[PDB]
Amino acid sequence: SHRKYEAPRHGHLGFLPRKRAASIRARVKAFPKDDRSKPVALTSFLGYKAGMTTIVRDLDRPGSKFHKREVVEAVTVVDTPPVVVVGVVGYVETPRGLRSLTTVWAEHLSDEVKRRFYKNWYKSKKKAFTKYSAKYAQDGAGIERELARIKKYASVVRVLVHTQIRKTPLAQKKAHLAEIQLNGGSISEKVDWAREHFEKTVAVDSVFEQNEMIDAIAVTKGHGFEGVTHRWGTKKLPRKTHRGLRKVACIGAWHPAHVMWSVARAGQRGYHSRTSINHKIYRVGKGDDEANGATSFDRTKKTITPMGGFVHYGEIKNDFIMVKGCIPGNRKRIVTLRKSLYTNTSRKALEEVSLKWIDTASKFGKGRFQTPAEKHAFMGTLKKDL
Amino acid sequence: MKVEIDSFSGAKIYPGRGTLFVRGDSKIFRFQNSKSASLFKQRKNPRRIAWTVLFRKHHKKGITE
Amino acid sequence: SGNGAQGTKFRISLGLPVGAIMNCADNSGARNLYIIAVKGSGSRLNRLPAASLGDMVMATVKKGKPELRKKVMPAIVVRQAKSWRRRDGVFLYFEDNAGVIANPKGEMKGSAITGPVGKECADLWPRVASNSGVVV
RNA sequence: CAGUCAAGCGUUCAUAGCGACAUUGCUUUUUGAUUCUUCGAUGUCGGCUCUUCCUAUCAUACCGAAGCAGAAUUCGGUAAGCGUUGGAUUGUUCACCCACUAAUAGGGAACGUGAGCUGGGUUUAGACCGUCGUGAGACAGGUUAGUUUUACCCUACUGAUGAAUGUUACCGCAAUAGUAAUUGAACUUAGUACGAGAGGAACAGUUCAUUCGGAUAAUUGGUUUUUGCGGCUGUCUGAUCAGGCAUUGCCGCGAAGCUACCAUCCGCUGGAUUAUGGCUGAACGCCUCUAAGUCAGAAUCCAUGCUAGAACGCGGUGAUUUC
RNA sequence: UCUUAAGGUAGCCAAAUGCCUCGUCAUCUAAUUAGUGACGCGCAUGAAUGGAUUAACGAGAUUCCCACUGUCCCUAUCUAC
RNA sequence: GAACAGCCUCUAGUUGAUAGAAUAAUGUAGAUAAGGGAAGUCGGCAAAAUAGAUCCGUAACUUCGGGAUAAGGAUUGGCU
Repeated sequence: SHRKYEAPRHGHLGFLPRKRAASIRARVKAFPKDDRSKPVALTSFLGYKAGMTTIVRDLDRPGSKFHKREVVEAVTVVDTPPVVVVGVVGYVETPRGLRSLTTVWAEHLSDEVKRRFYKNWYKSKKKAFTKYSAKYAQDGAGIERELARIKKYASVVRVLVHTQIRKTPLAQKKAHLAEIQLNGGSISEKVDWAREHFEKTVAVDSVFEQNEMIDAIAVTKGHGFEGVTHRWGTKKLPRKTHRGLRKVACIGAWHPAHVMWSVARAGQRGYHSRTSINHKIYRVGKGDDEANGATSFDRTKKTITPMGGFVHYGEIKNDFIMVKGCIPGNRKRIVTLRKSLYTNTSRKALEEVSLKWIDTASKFGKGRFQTPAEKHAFMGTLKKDL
Repeated sequence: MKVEIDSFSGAKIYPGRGTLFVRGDSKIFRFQNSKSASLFKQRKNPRRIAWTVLFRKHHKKGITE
Repeated sequence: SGNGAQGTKFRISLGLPVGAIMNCADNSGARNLYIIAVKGSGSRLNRLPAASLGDMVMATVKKGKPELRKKVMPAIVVRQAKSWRRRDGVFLYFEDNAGVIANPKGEMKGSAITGPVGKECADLWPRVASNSGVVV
């Protein structure tokens, strides 16, 4: 017989399987559609999620009850030191999809980017791209040929880049290597751009501009094996339930004589690849700049890093992006910032955002002070400060 | 934005932090955090709580004012 | 509600499910208001219709004047006591949950309100703010 | 449950909406008839939980018709994409009220679902009553009390490894499979169109909700074995200190971690179509949206994106063992 | 006056006894097949097959109210094994 | 401490119950929880709240014995 009372199904069947992602670093499954008229531009950047903080800004929404009024908003800080271009990839389109015909690398490769190719780096002869470097060191001995191949073929061109893990305060020393598609001009122009930027370091401001609506692609936080009650948000069984209550009671009918794929079951929760769209860039801050967290209303010489540093992460001594809201992934995790795949107006994407105040109080508890100057101003002299 | 003071502890309350409480007599008590909010609900005296701005003022501590 | 409520309301942390008894803050002769339903509530299996500040609910008078007792009347919640967040980032709560008897149009039955009245309720219901003492 | 005919009803007018006398069917969701399977046993009522399916569509999308001026309605088409609740009484299915709602449509899946639960009912043994019986006892009559067992196997499902594709590492492609968003209100249009008045809309725009989903922990709330700091009782260490024990001794605060429509963020836009309305235009010199051809067009479909990656689908690239 | 002698008295009642039946009226609730109070041609109540009542008592059955709460809205977290 | 229960300690006795590592789900046992407060459910099942002592105060009904710790209020340490 039918369900006695209708209720919506628990979970989303389009996010299946709820398995562990293939790696820490989530790849861009699709890049923005190419337009030849626009200049050659990177469509993505790589950052490391440092933490969240608070901003206060004057909202400009003509018709909301909070029009021209201060609003407090959560933001995510992504530490984005400039990424190095090392190599490019050309994709020829075939009746079976895009196929990479060749990959040309740079002359010299960074130690972190070869640590990427290694696993037992210390017990290694570091023989990596040595014969490729020998193939290099001339004008076009074996490199202009590969570039000309990518120009003659390979309607899609992607540049191989890597992160500066050494700049970023983690303990990894192993750069993250990825591709970013060049989405402007001709294939020849894209190859020219890649050649010019070989071994060159691109900063986040060149690709991402303030008040942009971008996407974050990252692997969400892992939570191990989970029961169905939390993994799917099913109703808990009544208290007097023999053999357990954090379960799904009926996992199927008698017929079909199988458990269906759409029935909620226990297993891994989190550590999934996610692509979350329409996050507004609130600030693109420069690393070589004190008063990073200073705006036109606050004007205090303070940096984005909270008092005592970002929890579990550290400091933001590099360039950073402050995006509105939350993003997939946890702190210390590599995230990919991708340009929007469509032109969104929404009257809300177009909203120009001026930050009036950035929180820098300690996140390691209930911090009352933004700067050590303000802390000392409030608390005067301590016994330890003779 | 502006910085409010704790009605109990006398601490600076930056936007978002703490809570606001409206008593029955429509009096507003803004707390920097749950510590001061709980001490207030416990009918505790700020002048008798040692680390409170009111305590230091009553005891002539921090006479820099 | 509808043509009675003035504007729209930002979502307020729900604190008053069905079966809740709140104070009666007007002078209509009722002492408490028991919530039997909420206007504009969604439908979900095994989920109580809950109320918040400025919400119009259907209510009965469990304690008060017998002329008001034993019948279903609209009421408006004016104090919540469950902490909710404004867009300026502040979390605030009253000492008690309280509402006022009103007609479907939103016009109050009483002529005065004791205690403070929430800003969201005042914005939604001009007559409540008209008769209120302090608007927080 | 649906048709055919058409005496009549509908101020006139069979067919807007109905429709008698007759007659043709479909269905197996709210009954029988039969006795084919099961009596070396297929765990029975109802509810709870959860998934999926059907459409005879309650709501929502877009349409055609009206005895459609507007508003609200009513009759139909494509349509199951999406939803279809909260409660008082009853063990109830059913029922019947109170409400909210966009709506509170109907059904199936061994009358789905008991090694999923529960055990209120029925239907063991105790007991009471009424009627019946000489009696023992009977009573789909009432009442009260009455043990709900096992998974460690195979498969299915959910997640997790993994031999061999010379080795090893990195970056990718994308067959196939899944897919998701939903609904309402206020403002404005506008007290305008329409209407004698009473009444009273509809597109574009804005701000927000509802239901759902995926994340996140800046804030707020919650949790406390941080046994972190402090306080307290009894006792013990000879004594203000410093501690043990009280199965985490208790109380306040309590970071971090986890976590909440109890917090916050985010949830895309192109094409082909259905119904339908059209263009040109024969058949049938006229006419005709159709026959050839063709325009638009639904919450439909397929893409775009999103999730997985074929462990016997694939590509590119780096390095490949000096007595 | 008849059937086999009498012909249900006092009481009590939709009661653990009433089929129709979720009886009818009142009350209790926003709403009550529940509860209580009444009514009584009571299928089929009723007088030591004991009737009615009853303070106290009850791990007996039931209804409501206050208090209280994770039973629930709607779940989250912690400890030991 | 009212107390041969409850908690701790002297004499005496034992230190026995397969261990090591980690800290997923689901369990068993023990807890806590915003706002609401039985809306859950056959049904407040389970849990929570109450609780010792002193003082005050204590209803209907009653077989005058009770009901009664009715109900309902206040206090509680240490030191001199």
